[PDB]
Amino acid sequence: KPKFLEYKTCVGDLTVVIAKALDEFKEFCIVNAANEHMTHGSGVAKAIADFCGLDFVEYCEDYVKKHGPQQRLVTPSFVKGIQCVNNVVGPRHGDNNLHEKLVAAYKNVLVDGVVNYVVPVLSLGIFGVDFKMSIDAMREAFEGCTIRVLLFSLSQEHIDYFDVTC
Repeated sequence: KPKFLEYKTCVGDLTVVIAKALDEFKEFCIVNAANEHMTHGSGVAKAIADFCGLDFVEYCEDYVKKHGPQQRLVTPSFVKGIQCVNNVVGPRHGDNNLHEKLVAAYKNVLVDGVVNYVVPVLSLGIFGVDFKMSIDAMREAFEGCTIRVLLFSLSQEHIDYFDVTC
């Protein structure tokens, strides 16, 4: 574990992010910005499902079959060095108290025993959410945690905002 919370950033395709995490963390959890049926049909979820492959997709599929929709689901990754995938569902369309719900979503990123995380900016498609709200909520959620977090995005704007709020 690190002595204090440590952040890294990466602006790039998931392949770049994962190469960086493999090199710099060695082992880590990847966070997926999931939906409650864990179907991975667009956005970063599609990228993660593409990267991790059919055993990952089928694990998610089978779990939701047995247990119904989920708001958080930690699965095998089927990729060397990726300790697990933590599939986190943020707030819903029409939800109130978005900052609160975003904070909860980022707190749901933590996985027992895991120290290193690769984390996307959650919930940008949700009515009422913007990346500044989301990154602020992330910082609130992780404050005091002795973990390493690689924040990633395709958008430099996002990481710039992270950088200025350090």
